[PDB]
Amino acid sequence: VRRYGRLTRATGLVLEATGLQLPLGATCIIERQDGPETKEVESEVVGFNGQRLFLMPLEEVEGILPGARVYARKQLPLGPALLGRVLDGGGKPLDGLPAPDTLETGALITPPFNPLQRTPIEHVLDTGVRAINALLTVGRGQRMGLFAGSGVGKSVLLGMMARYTRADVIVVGLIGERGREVKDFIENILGPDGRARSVVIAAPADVSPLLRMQGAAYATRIAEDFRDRGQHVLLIMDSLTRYAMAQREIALAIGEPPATKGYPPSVFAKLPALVERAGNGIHGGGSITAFYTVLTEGDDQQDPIADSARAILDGHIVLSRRLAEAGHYPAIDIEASISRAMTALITEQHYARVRLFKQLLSSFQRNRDLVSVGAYAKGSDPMLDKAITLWPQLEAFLQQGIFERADWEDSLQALDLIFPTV
Repeated sequence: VRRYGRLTRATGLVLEATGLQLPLGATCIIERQDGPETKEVESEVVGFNGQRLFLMPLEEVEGILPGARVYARKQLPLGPALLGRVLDGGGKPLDGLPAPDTLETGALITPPFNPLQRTPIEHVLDTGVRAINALLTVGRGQRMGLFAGSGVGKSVLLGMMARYTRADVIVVGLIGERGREVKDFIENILGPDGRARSVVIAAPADVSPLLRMQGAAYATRIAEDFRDRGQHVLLIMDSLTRYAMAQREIALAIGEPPATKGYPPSVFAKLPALVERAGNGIHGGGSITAFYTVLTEGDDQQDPIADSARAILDGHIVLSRRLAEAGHYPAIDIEASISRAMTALITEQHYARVRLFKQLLSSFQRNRDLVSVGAYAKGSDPMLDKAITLWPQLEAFLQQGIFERADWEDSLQALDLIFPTV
């Protein structure tokens, strides 16, 4: 037995149901009769505003009859059974295998650690990426952003980290990415070794904005669960840009007006609340380190999503167009990226070499527009002499092949040889 309600109006995307009341954000089911049988169509309460129950379908609604019945009916699969699997925001398998054999589930919500109980970032996370490990050290429990436009190697970089980072588990949220790129990322970027050590939640661009939202919430809840079992997790969220776009579509459909770049206020309450769930746990246990991607429109630090992102993350790695078109991969712009936790994580012997790397790096690039003429009479500005001389070595220190693993030790060992006397 249940407490029904019924679908009164269906004049647009948002439906209206009467004789039922559920809290904002809740899975309401609308019945449609396929001849004699009965099938269920999922919807989500997007507003119980004193007027009626507003429903937004996660599915196709063709079939539903006027005054169709509606009722409530959330839990989701959680645990080791998720490893090597590819599910959607709801947990439905997307890889062909049968739903994970649970025996343990959980609400996608669940309260967060007080920003007090979290253990402070004190350990380095081996990203397996030399440039990051050496010049932008990432701590365990750090929240990083990856800023890149299309076509610069963002996906391939996420693939290197998903394959080499020294974590217990990797959970990848592919929110709003195009279907063929999702498929390509799972099959060609991650491979069989990357898949086996991770959990991939896919909610592609062509899917319901609600499913994309829920998809981001689900990958995060899974990382939280692994964290609660004492596991050190690497959370890859691709992309905050799409998570925000999803929220914009949902907010505009329910009347919320835009506040900034056409984005409603609620979008800026959703970003912080999402990344906030990542970060160290009460240590003795596990942690969550994460990378949140942000799409750059030909380089723009005016874009609100990007601006907002830079403000709540513990640093960020910028991928450069010019380094990409020039064959420089990973296309990491070291001058434009930073890691807040680095100096606290690395010895001064190491950090000294880092500052020096940045120095010789800058002096050679701006000056790279004046020496390709003959105007540079080498012998002056020793900084530049020790710049181009070591250049070929540093460009090759930065550059890393897709299947080359740059260990932490390997990275330092490599930096200690290009720079000083250990």
